[PDB]
Amino acid sequence: DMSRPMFLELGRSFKGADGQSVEVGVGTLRRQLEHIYRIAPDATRSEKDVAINAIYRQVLDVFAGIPPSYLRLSEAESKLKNNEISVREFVRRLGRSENYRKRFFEPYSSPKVVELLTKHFLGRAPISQQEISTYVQILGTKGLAAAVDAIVESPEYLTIFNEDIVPYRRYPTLPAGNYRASVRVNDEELISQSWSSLSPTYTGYQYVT
Amino acid sequence: SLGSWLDAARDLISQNDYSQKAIEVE
Amino acid sequence: MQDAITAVINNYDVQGKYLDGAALDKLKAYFTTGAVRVRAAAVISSNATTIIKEAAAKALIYSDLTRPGGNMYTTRRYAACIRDMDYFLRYATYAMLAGDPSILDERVLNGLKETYNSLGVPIAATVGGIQAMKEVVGGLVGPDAAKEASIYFDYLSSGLS
Amino acid sequence: MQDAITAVINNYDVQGKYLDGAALDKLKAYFTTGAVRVRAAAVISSNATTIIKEAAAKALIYSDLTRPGGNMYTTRRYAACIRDMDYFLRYATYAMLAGDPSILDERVLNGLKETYNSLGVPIAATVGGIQAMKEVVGGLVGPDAAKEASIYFDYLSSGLS
Amino acid sequence: MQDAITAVINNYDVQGKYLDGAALDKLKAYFTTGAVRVRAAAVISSNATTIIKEAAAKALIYSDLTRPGGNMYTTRRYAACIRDMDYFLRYATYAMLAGDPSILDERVLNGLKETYNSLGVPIAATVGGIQAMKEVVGGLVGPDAAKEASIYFDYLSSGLS
Amino acid sequence: MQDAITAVINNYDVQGKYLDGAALDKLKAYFTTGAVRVRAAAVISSNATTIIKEAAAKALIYSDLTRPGGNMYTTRRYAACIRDMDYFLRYATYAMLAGDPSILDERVLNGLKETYNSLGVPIAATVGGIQAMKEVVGGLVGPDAAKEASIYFDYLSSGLS
Amino acid sequence: MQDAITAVINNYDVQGKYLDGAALDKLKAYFTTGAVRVRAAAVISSNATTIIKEAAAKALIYSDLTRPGGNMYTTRRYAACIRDMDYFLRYATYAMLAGDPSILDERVLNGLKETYNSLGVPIAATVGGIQAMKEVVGGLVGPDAAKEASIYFDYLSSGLS
Amino acid sequence: SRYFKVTACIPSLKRVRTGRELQNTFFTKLVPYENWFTEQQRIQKAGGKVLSVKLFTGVQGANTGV
Amino acid sequence: SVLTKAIVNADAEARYLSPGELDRIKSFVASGERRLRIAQTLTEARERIVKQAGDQLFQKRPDVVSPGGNAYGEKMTALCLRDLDYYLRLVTYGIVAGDVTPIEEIGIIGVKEMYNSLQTPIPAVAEGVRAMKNVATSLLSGDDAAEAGFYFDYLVGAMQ
Amino acid sequence: SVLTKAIVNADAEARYLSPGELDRIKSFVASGERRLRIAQTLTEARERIVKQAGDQLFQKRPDVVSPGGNAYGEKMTALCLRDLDYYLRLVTYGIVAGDVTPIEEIGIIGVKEMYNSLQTPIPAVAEGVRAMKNVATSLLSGDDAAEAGFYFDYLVGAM
Amino acid sequence: SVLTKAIVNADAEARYLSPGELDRIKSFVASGERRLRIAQTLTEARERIVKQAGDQLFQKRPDVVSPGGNAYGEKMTALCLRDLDYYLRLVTYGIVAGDVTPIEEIGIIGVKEMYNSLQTPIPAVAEGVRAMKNVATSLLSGDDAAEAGFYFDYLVGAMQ
Ligand SMILES: *[C@H](C)[C@H]1/C(=C/c2[nH]c(/C=C3N=C(/C=C4\NC(=O)C(CC)=C4C)C(C)=C\3CCC(=O)O)c(CCC(=O)O)c2C)NC(=O)[C@@H]1C
Ligand SMILES: *[C@H](C)[C@H]1/C(=C/c2[nH]c(/C=C3N=C(/C=C4\NC(=O)C(CC)=C4C)C(C)=C\3CCC(=O)O)c(CCC(=O)O)c2C)NC(=O)[C@@H]1C
Ligand SMILES: *[C@H](C)[C@H]1/C(=C/c2[nH]c(/C=C3N=C(/C=C4\NC(=O)C(CC)=C4C)C(C)=C\3CCC(=O)O)c(CCC(=O)O)c2C)NC(=O)[C@@H]1C
Ligand SMILES: *[C@H](C)[C@H]1/C(=C/c2[nH]c(/C=C3N=C(/C=C4\NC(=O)C(CC)=C4C)C(C)=C\3CCC(=O)O)c(CCC(=O)O)c2C)NC(=O)[C@@H]1C
Ligand SMILES: *[C@H](C)[C@H]1/C(=C/c2[nH]c(/C=C3N=C(/C=C4\NC(=O)C(CC)=C4C)C(C)=C\3CCC(=O)O)c(CCC(=O)O)c2C)NC(=O)[C@@H]1C
Ligand SMILES: *[C@H](C)[C@H]1/C(=C/c2[nH]c(/C=C3N=C(/C=C4\NC(=O)C(CC)=C4C)C(C)=C\3CCC(=O)O)c(CCC(=O)O)c2C)NC(=O)[C@@H]1C
Ligand SMILES: *[C@H](C)[C@H]1/C(=C/c2[nH]c(/C=C3N=C(/C=C4\NC(=O)C(CC)=C4C)C(C)=C\3CCC(=O)O)c(CCC(=O)O)c2C)NC(=O)[C@@H]1C
Ligand SMILES: *[C@H](C)[C@H]1/C(=C/c2[nH]c(/C=C3N=C(/C=C4\NC(=O)C(CC)=C4C)C(C)=C\3CCC(=O)O)c(CCC(=O)O)c2C)NC(=O)[C@@H]1C
Ligand SMILES: *[C@H](C)[C@H]1/C(=C/c2[nH]c(/C=C3N=C(/C=C4\NC(=O)C(CC)=C4C)C(C)=C\3CCC(=O)O)c(CCC(=O)O)c2C)NC(=O)[C@@H]1C
Ligand SMILES: *[C@H](C)[C@H]1/C(=C/c2[nH]c(/C=C3N=C(/C=C4\NC(=O)C(CC)=C4C)C(C)=C\3CCC(=O)O)c(CCC(=O)O)c2C)NC(=O)[C@@H]1C
Repeated sequence: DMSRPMFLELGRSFKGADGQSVEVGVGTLRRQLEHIYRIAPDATRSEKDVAINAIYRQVLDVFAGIPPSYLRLSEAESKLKNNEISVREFVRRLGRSENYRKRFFEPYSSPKVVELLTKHFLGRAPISQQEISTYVQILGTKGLAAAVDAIVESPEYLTIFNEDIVPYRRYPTLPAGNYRASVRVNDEELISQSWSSLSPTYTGYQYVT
Repeated sequence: SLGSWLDAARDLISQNDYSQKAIEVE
Repeated sequence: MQDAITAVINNYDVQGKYLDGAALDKLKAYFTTGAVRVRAAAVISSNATTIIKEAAAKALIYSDLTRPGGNMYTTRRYAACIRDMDYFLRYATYAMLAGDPSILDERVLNGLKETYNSLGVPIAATVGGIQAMKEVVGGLVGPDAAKEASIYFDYLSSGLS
Repeated sequence: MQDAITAVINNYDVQGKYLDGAALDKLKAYFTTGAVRVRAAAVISSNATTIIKEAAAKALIYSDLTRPGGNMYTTRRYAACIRDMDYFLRYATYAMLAGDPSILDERVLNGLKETYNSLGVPIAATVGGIQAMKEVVGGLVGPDAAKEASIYFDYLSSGLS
Repeated sequence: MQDAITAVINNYDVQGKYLDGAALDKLKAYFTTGAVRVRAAAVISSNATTIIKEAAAKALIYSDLTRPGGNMYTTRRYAACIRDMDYFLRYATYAMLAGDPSILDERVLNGLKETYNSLGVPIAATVGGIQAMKEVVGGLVGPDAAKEASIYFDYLSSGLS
Repeated sequence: MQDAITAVINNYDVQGKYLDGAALDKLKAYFTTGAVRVRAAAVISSNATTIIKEAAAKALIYSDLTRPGGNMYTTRRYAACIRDMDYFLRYATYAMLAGDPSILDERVLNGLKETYNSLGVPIAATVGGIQAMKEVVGGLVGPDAAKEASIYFDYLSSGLS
Repeated sequence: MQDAITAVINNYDVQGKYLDGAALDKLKAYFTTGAVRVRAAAVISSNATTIIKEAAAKALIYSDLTRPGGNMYTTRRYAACIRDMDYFLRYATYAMLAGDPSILDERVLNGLKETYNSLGVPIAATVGGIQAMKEVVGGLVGPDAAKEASIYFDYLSSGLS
Repeated sequence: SRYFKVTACIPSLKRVRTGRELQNTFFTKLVPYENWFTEQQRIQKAGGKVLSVKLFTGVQGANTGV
Repeated sequence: SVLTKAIVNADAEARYLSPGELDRIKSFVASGERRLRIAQTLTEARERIVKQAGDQLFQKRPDVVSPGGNAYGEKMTALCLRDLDYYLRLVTYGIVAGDVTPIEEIGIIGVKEMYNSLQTPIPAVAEGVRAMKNVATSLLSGDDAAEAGFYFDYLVGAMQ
Repeated sequence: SVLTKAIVNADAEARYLSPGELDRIKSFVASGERRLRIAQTLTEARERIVKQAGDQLFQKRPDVVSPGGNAYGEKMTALCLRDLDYYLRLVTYGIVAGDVTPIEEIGIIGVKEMYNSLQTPIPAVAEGVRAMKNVATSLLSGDDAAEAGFYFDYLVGAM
Repeated sequence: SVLTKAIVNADAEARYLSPGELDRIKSFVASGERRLRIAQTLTEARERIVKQAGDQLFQKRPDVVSPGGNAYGEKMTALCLRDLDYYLRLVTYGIVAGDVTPIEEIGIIGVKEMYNSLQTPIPAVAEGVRAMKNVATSLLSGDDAAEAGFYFDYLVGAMQ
């Protein structure tokens, strides 16, 4: 538009409404919902306990974000608060724990077990069928614990989190298909099975009368 | 020692007896 | 997520428009409501445990659900249910402060229905429990606050159903 | 998983019924079978490698599958197939001790057909391999044990097909 | 991924055939082309940043996309677009060396359409940007190289559309 | 860790000796004691919370430690102290079943003094608390059991000091 | 970490004392300083890159360190050194707001000497760089602010040496 | 099970990181025995130096209970 | 169950069942007949056990059955008895299983959280279970009672 | 404090303080003198707050101070009052800090464990804090009272 | 906004909003009316601010408006001014929000990468923003100017 200073005219938007917003593609939320936590020895107990709670909530999928006491592991927590072990070594202990095995290994099938491993430690969906096959062969030939040890030992693990950072949800995008997959595993695949076998719920009795 | 509490607590017990009130749902 | 202030800003940014008086009026509206919301949020946080207990008594417990075979039967499932109730209450409080329901759509409502269906959690009863919480909350917060509080509870219920 | 004992318990717990004589009779039945099962399990574990070898000889090897263009052609694929065979054997043994097919459903059977279809693994041949293992196992375990062992192998085969 | 040499080998391995003269001729064909491809790849790598800049100037920038409301509006989105451009360029270079389009399908093309649709990225504009890069690349590499380079760029564009 | 049975085997394996009558006598000794130990362990587990309460009442509480400026002042520190008490009790019970003190050294005792010194936890008071628990335990378990129980408690106390 | 306000509180909590007028006076002293500190912090953040450049020019660059065989030689080492400088500046700013040196001990100072010794980073030069930053900062912040700013820089330098 | 106490110093020679990496750089830690061989290798490939190793828990040359 | 637990540990280790694990299964199947008898005894005497236990509990703690208390009122008192009956049923299931796994999933996980919402005092509940044990022990033979005691003790421990 | 919280978030994100974070510090330091006044009032009236709240508590829960009850006996009664005094001191610390960090570390984390061992009933400690709020609030101006109220409510929530 | 930031911190802690966090929200809502006025002033004077700031920037750096420089030519000079206008708009949004979150998502993330492709020098851009601050400060009241300054400073800090 003539009579209008050119710098104003170049900024104008012809589309107006019906145009994309800041929360359109990746969006603002998933960033800034990600906190790097590092435990410091000096840190106050209230600071330390927020990070410990974050470990529990990533690795055991504690949506509520505050572990129920039976889920906690206390000796490991004391060694972590003493700075005798690293956050990485605490995460390794959690996976070798029995609560891990009952909630995540025993109900699932091995290919789903692997998906849950990468999600729980690593923050992402499995990258490839070749990645799935290696971990499945570990589970079948050696423990659940040996598979837990492999991911934490993995180079990916060591680049993104090293020893100090608590794992976080990261939606990569570097490999192909991983951004979609990691959205589906972190945002839609809420856990949908019961860990316990006993006292199955009857379908009826939906309404409360 | 909680001395101030010790004298105030007995003062409170002497002034009023709790052993009859009974809980009130309110 | 988005809040009321950011929602105005975002609408103007897609237009590329600087903020104008009409936009400013919407922002002004939020700022008057704000003080009330803060007070309401503190009330809810302090009485959160009570709110859940009352709501469960009103809808969930003394029912077939608690009796054997019911989803809320077994201590593990009872505890899970009150855990979920607490989540919903906390997020509703966040939404009320924000003045926008977006947060509910993002974290609370995502995949919830499908998960519930696979679990066998009964949606209707859950909705009933949310509505029960709303009534209890309404009393605590007081009438002016209650209207604002109600919309977020209603938003959750509609999403779940 | 759920074992035979827990399966009975579960049925009564959803009813809310205390355990009754009829229930007790089912439990009693399992307890007599139990000793046989333990003996069978030890036999299978000691002869596991042999069982797989014999079953492969009967069905998988000396075949088109092993020859070029077949799904068990290449060392990598051959090794994967014998790994699967070992898993089936191990889980069947677990099921036989448990007296329940549940473990098979929960870990082995769930999503297997779909995985196989994407991989291009031939289900029919796999089933054949399971049936071959059963026959070999039957011999080793002895007749009383064999009947119990057979049902779990059959359960796997039916699931896969 | 798979390259021209490996593609021949794989085709003979499924047949189980030893390598024959006809196969050798295909391999020989790649080996003559190879030297040219290496030179082209080095050119692209050195001028990569410039190639992207020129292509953006030709198609993406000074447009409605950059103007407010457009998907390339905001620094975050602008940066993401030029990041994707860089990926396409890098992978096309890899494909040209390899002499095979397979790597593009495995690493770039798989899931791209669906991802873009969820994001709201406009495919047509992206394709336009790829075509722009091809033209710029064609100039830098020189004519002999350009023909080889073009096919991989075209393969990407067709996949996206 | 190591138990009584394994400790004997441990010693014979370094010698390379097959199990001998003298070795068998040590094993025999353990097997007679075993029944008593199992009974004692069940008693301790059932009364564990009470044992800790009584021991704290005897030594820790109503003291300068609990008063401000003391290591058991603040809820956080009080809770940590009773958690440590529970650990000592649980490990002593494990040792008593095992019939070996090794487990105490491996899990509780190693590094404890140094940790306590850096924290400023008073060792003498801790020892006092362990001794108090022993006395309480002695009563519950009964005399025969008490002798066995006492040595493990004494082992902890000596380690700390 | 600890701030001035919390430091007073902590000292009274170990005594068990309720807050008294003398304590209140120390708290009041911080509150008057606070406004000035906030202004200083904003100045530093805006001019941070400049501060580091000036300080490096004064001490680190045009020296033997930058010349081959020096610790700051190679781009990787140069970049690491200016990264460390930025850390020191950022933490000093945090300490100045807090009014307490504790955060410096907890995060910056702890383990730094040992790490530096293994790396081969020269402490004296680092200290020199910190002192240079202080002078530059002093100018920007203005005199009243500078006194407060100086103590935290000095605290870092003493810790490192 | 046996456990090692290990001190190491690790440099970042491939990249320069803005976030505070001091905890990663100098890390005394307790390592299960079965993990140590992998963890030693990892430190060596990074071009870290292993300052100290001590066996915290477990007995040297024990045939059982290991 | 004993069986379930053994299998589950083996699966995680990806191993066939150990000789020791097999032996423990053998022992359990031998003990099974005895276990079934113990369970049957308690089932028959259930109404009596609950009633006697209830009385002891109310005597020990007046408060629960008082206006302030949770148990106050007929409906509430019935519910408190219903709870005791539930815990007894769990214990019987435990005895036949040979493990607390059945008990634990149905009754001990989340128990604190459930009772805290209800505002029922957990220590009182524990007392009721202790009471039930005393009654149950009297009905059982001495050897049987010891076996039964362990399962009762576990409950009491968990509800604390 | 407010300061600590702001700095900690910044350090984690490895950044200088945001304009928002700076603004919150400015607001807080302006409020400082008022906060100190609120704390001083409560400190002065400490003995009264504890005692009057104590009396209300014993009326509300006669049982605790009854031969059956846990709190029964003068020594026990003193301890219950001592506890109330401790909690009141904590509240004042919170007010001056402008956040709960001090309160939380000293009095709420691990609190569930400690009282449960003692067998003191927590579903009643909260009531004692509520009681204390009512008394304390009556000695404060309306604006001051509201500020003080938040901290009291937090305690009740945390238990 | 202030609100968004507070909620996000609470979510991470998995807690209801703290008394201190609630107080921060209260302060923001009180300040809001003043903030709106400050933003309106800048909006009205926008055309002048951009123009004056441009001139100062070009005086500070002749090079950008020179044949070598990126800004050289009419179209390019307009674009450089357009960018300054964009940043001013963002600052106004920031002032009303009470936080830089709006500013940061639209303008500071990926800014380095965008400018590097364009080949525009980042330090010059920062100078232009500094220039804009000086013009804006003169129009604003001293108290208002300080508030506005912080947001301007953040931009300068983010891209330098
Ligand atoms: C540029 C020519 C066009 C454009 C691009 C654009 N892309 C995104 C976001 C994403 N881009 C990808 C794509 C890929 N990831 C891969 O692995 C591959 C194959 C190697 C590609 C090509 C992904 C996954 C994302 C999302 C995650 C991320 O940001 O990393 C955006 C931004 C969306 C956002 O909200 O940030 C844009 C703008 N869009 C245009 O306008 C151009 C036409
Ligand atoms: C209680 C009798 C005395 C007491 C105890 C006390 N301990 C700590 C802190 C720690 N306690 C330990 C000890 C252990 N952790 C373990 O895993 C084991 C072996 C199984 C033990 C015995 C540890 C490691 C810590 C430090 C870190 C942590 O909290 O886990 C404290 C708390 C000190 C603090 O402020 O953190 C206390 C109070 N102190 C007394 O007053 C009693 C005499
Ligand atoms: C209570 C009113 C009703 C009820 C709840 C209930 N939920 C579960 C199990 C789950 N609850 C969830 C829900 C969420 N997970 C999330 O990530 C989110 C959103 C972010 C929510 C709200 C999930 C995923 C589970 C599964 C695993 C888990 O417990 O973490 C149960 C238990 C189901 C089971 O069989 O274990 C119950 C009982 N059910 C009712 O009957 C009430 C009407
Ligand atoms: C000769 C050096 C040794 C030897 C050979 C031997 N092999 C078999 C059986 C098989 N060999 C293979 C191997 C391959 N399949 C592949 O895909 C590849 C890579 C391209 C190889 C090398 C297979 C699949 C079989 C199984 C049978 C089949 O062909 O279908 C046998 C018979 C095994 C038996 O015990 O019956 C033998 C004897 N054995 C020796 O003693 C030599 C040292
Ligand atoms: C052998 C009789 C037949 C055969 C097998 C075969 N399987 C795969 C690949 C997979 N097999 C499975 C199955 C399981 N994994 C488990 O953990 C379990 C439960 C314990 C089972 C039963 C899975 C999941 C895979 C995929 C990943 C993996 O390899 O672990 C292959 C490989 C095919 C490929 O190209 O990848 C083969 C060959 N196929 C035959 O030819 C036989 C008839
Ligand atoms: C010339 C092509 C361009 C140019 C160069 C320039 N450099 C400096 C100052 C320094 N340059 C270096 C660089 C290096 N140190 C190393 O370790 C390596 C890798 C082996 C390099 C490349 C260093 C360290 C300095 C700082 C001074 C010093 O060396 O002690 C300047 C001086 C400007 C200043 O000091 O501000 C200049 C001019 N400048 C241009 O514009 C040309 C395009
Ligand atoms: C600059 C004034 C001097 C200089 C610095 C220098 N430092 C390193 C390497 C590291 N620096 C640190 C220091 C810190 N990391 C932290 O987390 C903190 C506290 C917040 C500090 C202060 C660390 C840990 C490293 C190692 C890994 C890393 O990059 O962070 C180097 C590089 C040495 C090497 O070879 O790796 C240098 C050059 N050296 C000088 O000569 C200047 C005087
Ligand atoms: C009796 C020893 C104590 C007591 C009990 C009591 N319970 C309730 C209410 C409920 N109790 C349960 C408990 C369970 N549900 C389960 O699935 C299990 C495990 C199998 C248990 C034990 C439930 C679900 C309820 C809620 C009501 C319902 O059944 O739907 C009350 C009533 C409290 C109320 O207000 O409803 C009481 C009194 N209370 C005591 O004080 C005794 C010490
Ligand atoms: C009053 C609300 C209830 C009550 C009181 C009561 N308290 C105790 C004993 C203790 N109180 C504490 C608690 C604290 N110590 C701390 O460091 C803090 C945080 C600052 C607190 C809150 C301590 C350590 C004790 C234990 C003994 C001691 O003080 O040394 C008792 C005695 C416990 C007993 O069982 O004898 C009592 C009775 N009782 C009630 O019923 C009221 C609800
Ligand atoms: C002026 C201070 C400096 C300058 C600017 C300059 N910019 C361009 C081109 C573009 N600038 C942008 C910037 C933005 N897009 C956004 O989303 C935001 C945040 C809201 C900004 C600030 C964009 C997208 C472009 C690309 C062209 C387009 O808008 O479509 C140019 C011209 C391009 C060129 O390189 O020739 C210039 C000159 N240049 C300077 O050196 C000044 C210091």
